[PDB]
Amino acid sequence: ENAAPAQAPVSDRAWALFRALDGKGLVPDGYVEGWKKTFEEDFSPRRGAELVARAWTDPEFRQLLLTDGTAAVAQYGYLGPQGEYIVAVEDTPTLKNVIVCSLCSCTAWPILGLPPTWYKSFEYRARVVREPRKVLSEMGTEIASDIEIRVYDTTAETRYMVLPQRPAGTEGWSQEQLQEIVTKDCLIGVAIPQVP
Amino acid sequence: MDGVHDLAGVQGFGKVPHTVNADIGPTFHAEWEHLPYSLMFAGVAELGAFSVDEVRYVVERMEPRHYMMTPYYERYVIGVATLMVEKGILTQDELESLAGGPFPLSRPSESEGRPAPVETTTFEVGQRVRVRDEYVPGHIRMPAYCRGRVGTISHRTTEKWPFPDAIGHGRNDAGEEPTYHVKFAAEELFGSDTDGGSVVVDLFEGYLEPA
Ligand SMILES: [Fe+3]
Ligand SMILES: [Mg+2]
Ligand SMILES: [Mg+2]
Ligand SMILES: [Mg+2]
Ligand SMILES: [Mg+2]
Ligand SMILES: [Mg+2]
Repeated sequence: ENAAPAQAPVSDRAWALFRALDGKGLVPDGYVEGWKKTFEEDFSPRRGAELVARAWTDPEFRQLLLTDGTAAVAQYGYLGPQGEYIVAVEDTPTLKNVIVCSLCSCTAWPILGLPPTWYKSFEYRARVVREPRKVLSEMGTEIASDIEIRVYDTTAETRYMVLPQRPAGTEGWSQEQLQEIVTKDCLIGVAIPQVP
Repeated sequence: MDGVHDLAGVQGFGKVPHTVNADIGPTFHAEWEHLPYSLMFAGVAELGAFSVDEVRYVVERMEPRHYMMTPYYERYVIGVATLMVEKGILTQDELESLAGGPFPLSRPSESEGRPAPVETTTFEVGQRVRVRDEYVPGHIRMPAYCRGRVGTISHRTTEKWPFPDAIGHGRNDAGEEPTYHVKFAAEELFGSDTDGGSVVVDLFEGYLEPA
């Protein structure tokens, strides 16, 4: 009762699916290898960090990013699969934004990178919509009492990034220096950028 | 579909397995893990055999206990394989032969889907809307926590997309609709039993009605 079905090892099943399709000529030469390279090397939170650092230092770009995220991201050439319609959401002294996909794992891949295991976890998918303050606290982020938490559930085609607040102690930093402190978790919204 | 995948608001789970900025390791933790997404795109972009919405739905169609004990990337291996069998591209026999053992698939669909609604309203930023109190057995991009609930429009998309409840079943009548960022107060969704402020859900026009 309630037992798992018998299954071949997952690696054997995954490669079986590949071999079945490839053996029928349905997978172009170098196709999955090309995607692997895109997923590993091109889709990266370093891109989102670059956008945040630009927005922090360029008021004009900040306005563009917050009004037409797609156009702003396109200027850098960072539109892509699972990142074709972008909305950036602005943290403020009274508002903290956090992103989830409660129904599966929807993530702005090209600018955040593929989602981490924890983001796809049942724990995150179930809990952050209902108790984001506790979830963030457990993860190491204390949200001050005078700050509204707003959770964006990625349920359609909009793909989100958080524009976090710029921390004190970074005045005059270069874009490269600022990029370094905007991590993947800052873009998802579970972390606040940290100054050494 | 009111399946176990509709996890938002479920109580009883423990801690999220992460502390902020902790090392998450490489993108892929095993040598097969890039295959589900790559082969999904082969199916969608190269073969034109199915939509991304159909991939979401086939994963929703995993037997519930099977879904709950299966790691993320493996669910997509199962889902893509299921679609290839359902579309007549592969057989389960050949998958199992190549795998060297059992390769159970998602369960067959119990709904033919539904068309894009004929009657909808164009909403504006600031307008109060209610999520239609409707029950859809096939694919739908409305998490149950917002069904019948009232919120305010914060964005109407400048692009339009096929209605998931149709294209998720491979139907010809998905049309195109914009979506709306609908902001709900936490208490509208979970009463006193929430520590949050607001939740914004990105909802197709066909899921909404004036408040
Ligand atoms: Fe998702
Ligand atoms: Mg497209
Ligand atoms: Mg300043
Ligand atoms: Mg300097
Ligand atoms: Mg439910
Ligand atoms: Mg297992």
